[PDB]
Amino acid sequence: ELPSLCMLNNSFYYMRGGVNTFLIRVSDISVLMKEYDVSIYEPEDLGNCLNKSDSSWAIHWFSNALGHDWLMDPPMLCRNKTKKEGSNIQFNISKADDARVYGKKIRNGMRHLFRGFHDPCEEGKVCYLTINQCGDPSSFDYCGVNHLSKCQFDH
Amino acid sequence: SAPNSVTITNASGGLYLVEYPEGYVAYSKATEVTGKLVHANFGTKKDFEDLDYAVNGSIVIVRAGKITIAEKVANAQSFNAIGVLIYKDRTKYPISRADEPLPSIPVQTISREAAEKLFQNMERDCPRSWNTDSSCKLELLQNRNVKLTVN
Ligand SMILES: *[C@@H]1O[C@H](CO)[C@@H](O[C@@H]2O[C@H](CO)[C@@H](O[C@@H]3O[C@H](CO[C@H]4O[C@H](CO)[C@@H](O)[C@H](O)[C@@H]4O)[C@@H](O)[C@H](O[C@H]4O[C@H](CO)[C@@H](O)[C@H](O)[C@@H]4O)[C@@H]3O)[C@H](O)[C@H]2NC(C)=O)[C@H](O)[C@H]1NC(C)=O
Ligand SMILES: *[C@@H]1O[C@H](CO)[C@@H](O)[C@H](O)[C@H]1NC(C)=O
Ligand SMILES: *[C@@H]1O[C@H](CO)[C@@H](O)[C@H](O)[C@H]1NC(C)=O
Ligand SMILES: *[C@@H]1O[C@H](CO)[C@@H](O)[C@H](O)[C@H]1NC(C)=O
Repeated sequence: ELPSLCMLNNSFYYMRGGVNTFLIRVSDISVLMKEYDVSIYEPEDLGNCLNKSDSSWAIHWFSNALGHDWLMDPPMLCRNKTKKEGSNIQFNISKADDARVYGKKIRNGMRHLFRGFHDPCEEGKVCYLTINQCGDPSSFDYCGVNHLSKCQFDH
Repeated sequence: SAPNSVTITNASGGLYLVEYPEGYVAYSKATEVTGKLVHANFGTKKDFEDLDYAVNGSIVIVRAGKITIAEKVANAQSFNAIGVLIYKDRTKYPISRADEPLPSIPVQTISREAAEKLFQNMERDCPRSWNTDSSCKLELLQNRNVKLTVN
């Protein structure tokens, strides 16, 4: 089937695809750099971002649901599988400089996927959308019962 | 047996994992410190003296180089820092040994990768006098905090 989406509150959103669950956050912090981390130029490259390769399909769909153009848009960054921190996919959606237009599109994507989406990005500052697969050390305990319990899943 | 970690937190928007550093560590105990991150150049006595911004209750990030790391952490603790992050600069500076006396706060060595990932979330350029990379920055502002966990 198609993944199901629910937002806990303005901070934490969640996707459920197959057996896997991915945390989605929007904030002004980046822990990835072009110089050190993996750039996703084409959908195949997503098979470098997740602990198991197959689950990357869930990311693929989500990308296209946001409006990401795999042809013209900036590559998203992700942490390599070999690294032991976890899995972290960044979309640079800053309301500034060269990502402004792109960012808008992604936020519009969110508005269609999460009814009641809250835009935390402040104008002129840096802003990011981050995806962490649940269970990896990078999602911490944000995929536990105290969070996913009081979120109800749909679609 | 939980790995040592450096993470960044915003104002309650979440915790983001920067690095699991395999580098050398000193434990006073298995500790978890959280606070503002602040640059102190080489961590010498004069470096801390010349800072224009508060060090107390803050984690200091310093470069390896002019003095021994024990002196760096002794100075940081002398100015009431709660933890020390040490990263290695691109130019290696020889250590010289002056008069020194006889580790309570956590001390974690991080890759220059993690240092730059922290800096990109920090503000204010480092003085040109330091002769260090342009990625260097001084203060973690915007109510952000760094969380160092040493097990
Ligand atoms: C996610 O996306 C955002 C937005 O695109 C990025 O943030 C910008 O990153 C770019 C590229 O590094 C920065 O562009 C540079 O801007 C400088 C002006 O400084 C302004 O912004 C800084 C913020 O640090 C303020 O401190 C300062 O007061 C200014 O307001 C310029 O000096 C640079 O010029 C360079 O390019 C010209 C050609 O255009 C060269 O000829 C010059 O010699 C010079 O080298 C450059 O344009 C920009 O500052 C960033 N903006 C903000 C708001 O941070 C993020 O970096 C990106 N994140 C990731 C992880 O990729
Ligand atoms: C979001 O929910 C978590 C717990 O699920 C809570 O601790 C946090 O304060 C909430 N934040 C906002 C902005 O609603
Ligand atoms: C991931 O890391 C391994 C070894 O560290 C490297 O060979 C591989 O090319 C990396 N992946 C990418 C997409 O660069
Ligand atoms: C540093 O000391 C001053 C004393 O005036 C105090 O107000 C401040 O809160 C201290 N900083 C921290 C981070 O504890």
